[PDB]
Amino acid sequence: TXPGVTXPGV
DNA sequence: GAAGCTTC
DNA sequence: GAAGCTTC
Repeated sequence: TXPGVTXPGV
């Protein structure tokens, strides 16, 4: 997830 | 070494 | 079913 906690996605 | 899925 | 990286 995030940054932070890619995206989602990529 | 963990805690955190939504682009197709 | 990848799969893109960070904040702790």
